[PDB]
Amino acid sequence: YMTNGIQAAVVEWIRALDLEIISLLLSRAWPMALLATSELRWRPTVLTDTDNVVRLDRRQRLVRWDRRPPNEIFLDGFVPIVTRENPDWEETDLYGFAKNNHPSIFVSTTKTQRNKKKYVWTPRNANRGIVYQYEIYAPGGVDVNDSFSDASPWPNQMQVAFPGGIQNIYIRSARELHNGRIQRIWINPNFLDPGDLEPIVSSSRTPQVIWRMNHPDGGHRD
Ligand SMILES: NC(=O)c1ccc[n+]([C@@H]2O[C@H](COP(=O)([O-])OP(=O)(O)OC[C@H]3O[C@@H](n4cnc5c(N)ncnc54)[C@H](O)[C@@H]3O)[C@@H](O)[C@H]2O)c1
Repeated sequence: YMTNGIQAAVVEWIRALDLEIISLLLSRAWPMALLATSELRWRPTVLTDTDNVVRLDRRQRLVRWDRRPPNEIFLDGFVPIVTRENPDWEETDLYGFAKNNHPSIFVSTTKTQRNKKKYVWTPRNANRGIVYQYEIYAPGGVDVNDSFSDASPWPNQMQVAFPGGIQNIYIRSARELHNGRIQRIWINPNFLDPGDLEPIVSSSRTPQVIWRMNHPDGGHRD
């Protein structure tokens, strides 16, 4: 099948490499028992979504929970923790990323479960402090559950991994939560719109704000 692969990556050395080389780095540490049953499943250009409707990869609504504010995220995109050119095998492994998540080349996201009224996997401390729920509409990425199947360590997370990061042009919006209570919905003006996307999930009470570089209210964190 055809896949955009690492089109969303912000790290330059991952962006330059061939998909077979990046695929090797993700799968090289997999045990023989895992290799027998599992395959490295990149999200295809046309995929079956969580509500069993066939959509393009860029129309699958992904989400990333993060405590960093819009002034970081809409400026730089999502940069992974490990960006160096010669990482360890633990830092490039998809299975260890899925199982443990120690500092790695991947940026984790979760799929919108559209069969359950746009539910997403929520971390336990989402309602503590200042937290942002970033809305992502990106190409490529590695589907974790499709890859490992029954051997997927935490399938409730519904992970789509992005080795080398996610560019800021694929992030549409961000819901600013203060102790699990919505304050604002940030709008990314540099979002490359693929068309046919549903409206941003918002009440009449919640004020929507268009972001710019060094926004006055756009750098709130713990
Ligand atoms: N982020 C999500 O919404 C999401 C989605 C699905 C699964 N998970 C799982 O939940 C757990 C938590 O993941 P996570 O996303 O918080 O882990 P992470 O490695 O992305 O980051 C851990 C901490 O580092 C910060 N951080 C990340 N990249 C940074 C950078 N470049 N510079 C500075 N700080 C940076 C994050 O804000 C966070 O506080 C993992 O097991 C992950 O697999 C998370």
